[PDB]
Amino acid sequence: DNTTVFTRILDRLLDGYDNRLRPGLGERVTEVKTDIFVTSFGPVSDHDMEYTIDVFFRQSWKDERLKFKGPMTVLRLNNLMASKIWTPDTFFHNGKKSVAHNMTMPNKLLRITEDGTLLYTMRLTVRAECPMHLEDFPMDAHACPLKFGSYAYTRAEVVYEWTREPARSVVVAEDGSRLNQYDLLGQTVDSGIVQSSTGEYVVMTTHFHLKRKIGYFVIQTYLPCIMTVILSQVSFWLNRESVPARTVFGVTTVLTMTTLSISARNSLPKVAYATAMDWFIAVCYAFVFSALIEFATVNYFTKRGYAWDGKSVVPEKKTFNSVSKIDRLSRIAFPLLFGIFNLVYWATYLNR
Amino acid sequence: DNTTVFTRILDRLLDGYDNRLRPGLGERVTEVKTDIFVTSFGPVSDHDMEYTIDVFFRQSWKDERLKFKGPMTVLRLNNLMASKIWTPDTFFHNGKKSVAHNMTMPNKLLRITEDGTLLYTMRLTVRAECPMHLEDFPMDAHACPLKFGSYAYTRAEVVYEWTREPARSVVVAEDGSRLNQYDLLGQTVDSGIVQSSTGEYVVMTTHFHLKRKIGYFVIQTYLPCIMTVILSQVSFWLNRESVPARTVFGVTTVLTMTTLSISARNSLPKVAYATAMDWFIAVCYAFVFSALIEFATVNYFTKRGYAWDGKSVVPEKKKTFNSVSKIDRLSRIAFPLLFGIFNLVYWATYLNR
Amino acid sequence: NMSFVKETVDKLLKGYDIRLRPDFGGPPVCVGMNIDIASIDMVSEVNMDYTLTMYFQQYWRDKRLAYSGIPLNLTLDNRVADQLWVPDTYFLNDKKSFVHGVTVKNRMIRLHPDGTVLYGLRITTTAACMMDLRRYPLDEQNCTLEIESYGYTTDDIEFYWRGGDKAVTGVERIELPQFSIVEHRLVSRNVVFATGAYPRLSLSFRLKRNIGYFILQTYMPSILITILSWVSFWINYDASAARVALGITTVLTMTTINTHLRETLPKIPYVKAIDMYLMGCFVFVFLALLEYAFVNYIFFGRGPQRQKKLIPDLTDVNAIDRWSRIVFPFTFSLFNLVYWLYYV
Amino acid sequence: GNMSFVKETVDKLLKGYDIRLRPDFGGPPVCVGMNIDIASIDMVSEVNMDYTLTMYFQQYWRDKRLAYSGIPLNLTLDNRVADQLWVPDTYFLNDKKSFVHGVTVKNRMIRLHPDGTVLYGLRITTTAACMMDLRRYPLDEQNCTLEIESYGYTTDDIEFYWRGGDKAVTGVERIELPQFSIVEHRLVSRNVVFATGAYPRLSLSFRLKRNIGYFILQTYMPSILITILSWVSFWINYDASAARVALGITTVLTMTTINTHLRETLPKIPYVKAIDMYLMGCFVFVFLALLEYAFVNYIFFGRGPQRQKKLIPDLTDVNAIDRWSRIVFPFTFSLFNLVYWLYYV
Amino acid sequence: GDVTVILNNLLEGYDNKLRPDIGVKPTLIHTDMYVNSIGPVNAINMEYTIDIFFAQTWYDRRLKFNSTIKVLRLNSNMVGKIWIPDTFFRNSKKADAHWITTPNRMLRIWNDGRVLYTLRLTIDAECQLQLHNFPMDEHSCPLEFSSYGYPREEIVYQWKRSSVEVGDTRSWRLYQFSFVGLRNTTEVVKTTSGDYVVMSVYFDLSRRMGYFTIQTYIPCTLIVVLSWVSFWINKDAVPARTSLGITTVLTMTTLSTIARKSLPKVSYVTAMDLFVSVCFIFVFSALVEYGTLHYFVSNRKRIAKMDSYARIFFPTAFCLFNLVYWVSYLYL
Ligand SMILES: *[C@@H]1O[C@H](CO)[C@@H](O[C@@H]2O[C@H](CO)[C@@H](O[C@@H]3O[C@H](CO[C@H]4O[C@H](CO[C@H]5O[C@H](CO)[C@@H](O)[C@H](O)[C@@H]5O[C@H]5O[C@H](CO)[C@@H](O)[C@H](O)[C@@H]5O)[C@@H](O)[C@H](O[C@H]5O[C@H](CO)[C@@H](O)[C@H](O)[C@@H]5O)[C@@H]4O)[C@@H](O)[C@H](O[C@H]4O[C@H](CO)[C@@H](O)[C@H](O)[C@@H]4O[C@H]4O[C@H](CO)[C@@H](O)[C@H](O)[C@@H]4O[C@H]4O[C@H](CO)[C@@H](O)[C@H](O)[C@@H]4O)[C@@H]3O)[C@H](O)[C@H]2NC(C)=O)[C@H](O)[C@H]1NC(C)=O
Ligand SMILES: CCCCC/C=C/C/C=C/C/C=C/C/C=C/CCCC(=O)O[C@H](COC(=O)CCCCCCCCCCCCCCCCC)COP(=O)(O)O[C@@H]1[C@H](O)[C@H](O)[C@@H](OP(=O)(O)O)[C@H](OP(=O)(O)O)[C@H]1O
Ligand SMILES: CCCCC/C=C/C/C=C/C/C=C\C/C=C/CCCC(=O)O[C@H](COC(=O)CCCCCCCCCCCCCCCCC)COP(=O)(O)O[C@@H]1[C@H](O)[C@H](O)[C@@H](OP(=O)(O)O)[C@H](OP(=O)(O)O)[C@H]1O
Ligand SMILES: CCCCCCCC/C=C/CCCCCCCC(=O)O[C@H](COC(=O)CCCCCCCCCCCCCCC)COP(=O)(O)OC[C@@H](O)CO
Ligand SMILES: CCCCCCCCCC
Ligand SMILES: [Cl-]
Ligand SMILES: [Cl-]
Ligand SMILES: [Cl-]
Repeated sequence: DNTTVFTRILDRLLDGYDNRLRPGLGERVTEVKTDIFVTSFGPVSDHDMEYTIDVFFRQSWKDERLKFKGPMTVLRLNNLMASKIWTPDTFFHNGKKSVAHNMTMPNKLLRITEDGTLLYTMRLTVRAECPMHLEDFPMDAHACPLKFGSYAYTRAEVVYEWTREPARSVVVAEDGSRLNQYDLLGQTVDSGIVQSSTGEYVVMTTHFHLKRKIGYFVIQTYLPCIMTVILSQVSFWLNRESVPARTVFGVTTVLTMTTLSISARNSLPKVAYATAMDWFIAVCYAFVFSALIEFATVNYFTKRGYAWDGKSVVPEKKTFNSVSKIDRLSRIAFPLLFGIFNLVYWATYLNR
Repeated sequence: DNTTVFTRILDRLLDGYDNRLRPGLGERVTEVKTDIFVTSFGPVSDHDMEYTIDVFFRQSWKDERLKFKGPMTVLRLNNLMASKIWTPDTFFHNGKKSVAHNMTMPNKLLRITEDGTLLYTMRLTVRAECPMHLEDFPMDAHACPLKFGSYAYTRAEVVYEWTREPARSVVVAEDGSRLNQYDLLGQTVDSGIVQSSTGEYVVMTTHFHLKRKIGYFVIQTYLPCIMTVILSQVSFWLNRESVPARTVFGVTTVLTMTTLSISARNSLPKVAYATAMDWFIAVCYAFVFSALIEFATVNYFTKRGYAWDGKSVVPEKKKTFNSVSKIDRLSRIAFPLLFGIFNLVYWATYLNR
Repeated sequence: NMSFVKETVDKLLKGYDIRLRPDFGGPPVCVGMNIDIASIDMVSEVNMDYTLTMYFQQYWRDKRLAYSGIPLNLTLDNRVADQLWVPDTYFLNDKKSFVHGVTVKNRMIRLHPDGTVLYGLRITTTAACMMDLRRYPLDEQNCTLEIESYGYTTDDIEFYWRGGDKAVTGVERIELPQFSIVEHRLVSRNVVFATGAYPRLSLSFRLKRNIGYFILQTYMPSILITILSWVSFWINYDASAARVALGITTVLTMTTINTHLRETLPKIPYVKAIDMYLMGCFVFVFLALLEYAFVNYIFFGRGPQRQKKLIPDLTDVNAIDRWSRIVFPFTFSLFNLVYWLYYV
Repeated sequence: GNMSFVKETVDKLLKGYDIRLRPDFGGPPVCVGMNIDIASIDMVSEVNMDYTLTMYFQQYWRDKRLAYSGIPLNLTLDNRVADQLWVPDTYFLNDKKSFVHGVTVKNRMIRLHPDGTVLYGLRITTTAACMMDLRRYPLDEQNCTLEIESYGYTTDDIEFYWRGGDKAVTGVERIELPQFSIVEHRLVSRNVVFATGAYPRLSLSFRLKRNIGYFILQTYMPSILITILSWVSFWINYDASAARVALGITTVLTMTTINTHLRETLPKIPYVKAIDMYLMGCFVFVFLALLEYAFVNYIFFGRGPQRQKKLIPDLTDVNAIDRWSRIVFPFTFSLFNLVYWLYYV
Repeated sequence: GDVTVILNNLLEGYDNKLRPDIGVKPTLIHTDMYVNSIGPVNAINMEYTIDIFFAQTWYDRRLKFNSTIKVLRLNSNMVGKIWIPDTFFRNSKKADAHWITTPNRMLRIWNDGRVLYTLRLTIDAECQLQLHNFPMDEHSCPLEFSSYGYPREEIVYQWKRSSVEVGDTRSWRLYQFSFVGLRNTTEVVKTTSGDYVVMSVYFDLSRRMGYFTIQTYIPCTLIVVLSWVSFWINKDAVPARTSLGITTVLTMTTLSTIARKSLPKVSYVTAMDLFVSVCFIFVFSALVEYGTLHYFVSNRKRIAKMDSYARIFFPTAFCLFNLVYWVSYLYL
């Protein structure tokens, strides 16, 4: 048959081949050209401080032992042949539990050119650590890294390079975005050397720049807190003799702010420093507490336990209580100070 | 080399060896001596009615096919040798999902003595069923079993035995305890026979006796309920004309008891019967509700809508004033006394046993 | 005669090169595909994916596996699939998948006299599905499964749906608790990557969400507290404690409902339809409370001034209460009409 | 360094190699040196009582069967050759779940040297049990250890030692945890008897100190603020019963809810923690404030007509009792806070 | 040994790729099952766990041998050497065999070529639940299996006598359900591959109502009684009765939200939803009754005696509703 020629070629290539030895062992440095096609940038987990990414990871090198002459210029072979030859032992330095997909078959391809050039591509899902600083949360930006290199071979044996110019060697698919509360602004690419106990190794690095979206936390945390502050300040417009009503205002607003403060930190990890949202919630709590203390101060100076009746008349300075000066000043002071605080906060943090 | 003699001995032992056949096939019964070293008694899961245990499980038997003579009395071989010879097919009858540890290499050892005695040990994490009767929860005790035996070989082919006396053949490490809300009182060891449609099999059984610790539930459930009952009873000491205050007392106490009752049945599985804590919560709810009905009955007999002015003296029996309710004065004594009596009876009944 | 079949199979497997596809240097090999859907489960908005169980069957021709003298379609033990070439099919949007393996690997290989091969697998796959929740819970979603060859380009392999539109079956029998499958589609095309062009098949479903659960769970309680907030308009103006407590309880209940409703979803940055409805209800109850506050102010903080000196008129609490009684239900009904007309 | 010569040398080395036997079978024990590079510590869990650890674990030992002359360089071989050589049966005793990373290939390293020395490296993520004493939680310090041991080989067969002494373990100073700070790490070598023999044991222990800022933001400050809120009742008139009762009841319920919510996110341990004691003290304070209001209300209404017919602070005037409480409650709370924070810090 | 040579002779020239009687007649498999336990029923995911010992018997002429030994009893080692049926469970979401300490498999071969093959299995099987009558609902959950590759012309299954056995059900992990009984059936199903013999076992389960009685019904009834308590309070105490009404309404809303957490997000009304809705209607009616009483007595100026009528009407109506509901659901 016509396929017996290729069987003979493949048998000749693997005759005497030793996959335990890299190409050019003891003669030259094996050079591997790598690049990445991100099919989808997975979701970011703030609690675990990590992210997921799905990639076509492809490498290319030269093996003089695998050159041939035949009717075809390039052999596109079954992926099991990749187990019969030497391949680089690339690994992700900051990688957590990762997956090499093998449904239905191993998601790999190997192609051999007549001059001995090997191309080797494989589909991966990588979970990688992204250490985050959350001082400016929920208005923070991050540069999540992705580092890879050889596990066993030092720089004197294996060196990595980008296939094309480094900016163009990491390509993100247009529709490949699984981010919910982040925007992928872009990426930067670099390479370097890392020392360790075993030796010096080449490391290839990418940094993806992410910007958090603020809408969810605006709806979830900021708006309820602002409404609670306004609800607390509403009590200044009631008559001073309605003690139970204003007490109910104060206690309910304080409890609402306490519950919001407790529930606002559920998403994040248990960091030891205060975020921007913590400062906002603390200031709102101070405002509602101040409103309750203002009511207590007003009540301390109330003399008569009965409110004004709709028939009599109050002479100016059966007598009646006068409207509190503290309330009349608070109606102006509290909203104005809250507005000034909001201006300062949203000016300093959004334009940071 | 000096090690060539051992290679020759090992090749000679495996030459013609058939691992498909048990030792002594068609001649006698294969006797396996077993024992267990519990490195740590794992946590107990009430929701799944299971428990975890980490063990060195080790077995010993005799195989005349592996007799040898050489400079060494005992060969301590790699775990990969075990796959080349017959070993018992022991399995746990009540096991759910166990693990054989592989890091860094398969955690097994095989030792061969010159007379042909085989010692075979492995490290396992066994998850086993522990059916529980939660009637006396959180003051209940359990006897969690661990049963194992051969899967394929009947009593006429393989029989299990304990290496030492049965009490001393299951050894728990002193520092190896991972129990949060239980105390391991002890263990009982036994052996017996089980019958199936395929034949009779030998079963080796252990029973670990566990007793629950009540401190967490005392801090979590009992104390809030008692304080809620006391808070409800506090309402009797206010004047009868403070209708909104006493209504707030009753409503808040009732809702707190409802929330406590709802949140109590979260640690346990969704069993269809009532536990002791359910009875305690029910009685406390009854007390709180009775306090609210007491306030309603008191308010039914209040005539004047205003309280005492603070200056006028009431007649011994002008402006009249409501007298202090007799129902309040008698309830102040009645409610705490009956609650204390109930607490005495409940705690004595459920702790004396 | 079992010996003849054994010799035939041994002859077929002898000298078979698994590394080479059928017609390695020749034209591309055509692979037909069909699917039998067994179940769809766990359509998760939090994870943005869905689980799918199926019988996935592939059909092709291998001249090397042709035999004669046995008028039968030889069904063989599935382990022989390890010794034959099969397509390197894969799913791009799959995240986690496996082949069921009890009692044995649920795999089928069947040969025919003319070298035709039928290869079936039982696969459970968790496929990604990005959802647009702007119209949630009145939203329709499109969820797809991509099928592609990894190593073989269009010069080496070709995919087609076996049976045309009937290539996928069992969709009508699927039942989801929260969705109804209104339509499914089959597409065949090509996709170009830097390594070349590859064939692609695509199986898409359109899912429509059921609304009864949210009516029972979310909308009716919100309407109930909104109606309850209007009871304050019938209470006497001087009973400040009762009206204030009613308004505060309604406002806090609405806020708690909104928060606990939004907490069971992904942290999306945009507003949903149900968020709009809950915000409207919050505005209504807040306006009721502010209406009582305005009534109390206009009475107490302005009665002495009016006495010293001397839409409805802004000087009578009864007029304001009657106006609120008339206007609040009407405006709420109008808001409901507009909201339900827009989103349906 | 012709590749054919290297292939011949490797084939000669692996010809007649008995993987079943250790390097000095029947001879003295083989010494195995160990060292670790800690990449990260991920999830210190109080609920599960374990911690996750990613590391590069390297072992060093001499095997005379693998000595080779000729080629003057160290042969870094493909990791699959590890399946054809003898390696130690090292394992971790307190491990619950572990795996070797396997992308793109099995992250394993085999390096041979001319004198028969072998360097064997793995990248391991391991979850290890750590039983934590939470009596002083969240002001607690924990000790978490990794116990390395030989399974099948006794002290007559294998000996362990920390290669490089105290410099064996590296990268601890670079670790950053959100809730904990690593104060110290220690290395120990020991022997352990198991009734099948005495085995060598290495132990890598870390000491972790918890960070207090999260709990100050989350737990202590709300409780202090609620306790301060409860004192507002003393500034309201005795006759305003509804307001004072609502204030006290609200504070009591809030304290109870905070305590339950805090305790529902931790293991069901039987003993009392420091945070539990603090919250119980705050609960006692707010309960005493509510009881103070109940007492003054009773003293006025129930026992006023009797004294009218008849005709520490003085327990006859409610105003005196309120004035006394206004001073005593903050002072007692400050004293309690001082005692608590001096004891637990 | 004699057994060693017997096994070597049996395996000589043996092709495990070919079923016995290939091209001659269908292979008849006799199936047997012992249920160790039926695990929990997960209503959210609509599945249940089951642990079984599964045994299959069939004749293979290639394994005939003549000797004084009547039976060869073998462990898992030789399972991979001979032909084995490719039985699989049709409605299995997830299944697994047991592998500790060794594979839990057993093989036995007779002189006449009869092979018995047994293994231990843990299966998660989907069970579609109709929760209209929840928590008074009963279900019939199936477990189906068949050959994956061999249609009815090649493999046929048969049940034997007293096929399905169950141990002591007291140790089972059924909390919310009680095991009523079981039954077996066999049928033929047509697929694109051909016609296959499907063998099914149905287990009948009935829900136990104690947990939901403790959790949902009693709190709702108690809150309804709490709402009734308002009728005896004086009509002048506006804040107290308003507080009672609003607190009852909010508590009923919270209980309604909590009650459905156990169920899946079904789009139809269950019995529990009906009960909770009626309780909500009752408390809302009580609050509206007080509202209209307050408006008529004071704000405007038989109507004044509305509390006396309500005290009789509300409890009697609630008792009638409870009687009708329980009689309709439990019996009819
Ligand atoms: C995608 O990629 C995936 C990974 O990259 C891939 O998954 C892997 O696929 C392979 C092949 O399909 C699977 O291998 C099969 O596994 C069977 C056992 O399976 C279960 O057990 C494994 C772990 O198995 C080890 O542990 C058990 C005990 O726990 C031992 O019994 C095993 O021998 C084996 O041994 C070691 O490990 C122990 C602890 O781990 C050590 O203590 C011990 O010392 C050993 O070192 C689990 O991982 C499995 O989990 C998964 O899979 C199921 C589905 O099946 C999932 O539901 C689940 O969630 C998990 O994901 C599972 O629990 C093996 O029995 C099997 O090998 C037999 O058959 C083949 C032929 O098919 C033979 O070639 C082979 O030699 C084996 O046969 C002999 O032994 C059997 C049993 O005794 C005999 O019946 C038989 O006749 C034969 O006897 C002959 O040879 C013997 C040789 O020693 C001789 O001694 C005898 O005397 C006799 O002559 C096969 O290896 C593998 O499990 C998958 N998973 C992994 C993680 O690798 C997946 O398929 C890919 N997908 C696709 C679509 O491509
Ligand atoms: C980050 C949040 C910031 C929020 C924004 C801040 C906002 C801050 C600003 C808000 C507005 C502030 C206004 C305060 C200024 C007061 C001057 C005007 C009133 C004034 O003079 O105050 C006095 C007492 O003085 C105080 O103790 C009053 C002084 C103490 C005031 C304490 C206020 C408590 C709240 C402050 C903030 C919080 C404090 C607590 C801090 C802790 C929590 C954070 C009370 O004045 P009055 O109007 O209440 O009472 C009159 C007055 O007593 C007359 O003398 C009396 O008549 P005569 O007896 O005949 O003389 C009237 O009786 P009749 O009814 O019979 O006619 C009374 O009705
Ligand atoms: C799980 C175990 C729980 C155990 C709970 C604790 C269990 C142990 C607790 C025991 C309860 C404590 C003490 C029992 C009470 C003693 C009965 C005293 C009856 C009695 O004398 O009370 C009467 C009538 O009351 C009834 O007919 C109706 C009286 C009904 C009886 C009291 C009901 C108390 C609430 C019971 C709720 C029970 C609810 C059960 C629900 C089911 C739970 C399973 C009202 O006495 P009063 O002092 O309130 O009113 C007087 C009275 O009406 C005078 O006749 C009237 O003077 P005149 O009109 O001149 O004759 C006064 O007017 P002035 O203000 O102008 O001076 C009134 O002020
Ligand atoms: C949020 C609420 C805050 C309220 C706080 C208010 C502050 C005042 C309370 C301080 C409590 C101090 C902590 C209590 C102790 C912590 C709980 C505890 O561990 O006690 C165990 C025994 O309990 C037991 O017998 C359980 C039985 C004792 C039950 C205690 C409640 C007594 C109720 C009496 C009725 C009075 C009615 C009066 C009404 C007028 C100790 O056993 P032992 O070491 O051997 O381990 C064996 C194994 O069972 C685990 O303990
Ligand atoms: C099949 C859809 C049933 C939806 C029921 C909705 C009931 C709403 C009651 C207010
Ligand atoms: Cl995201
Ligand atoms: Cl425990
Ligand atoms: Cl169940």
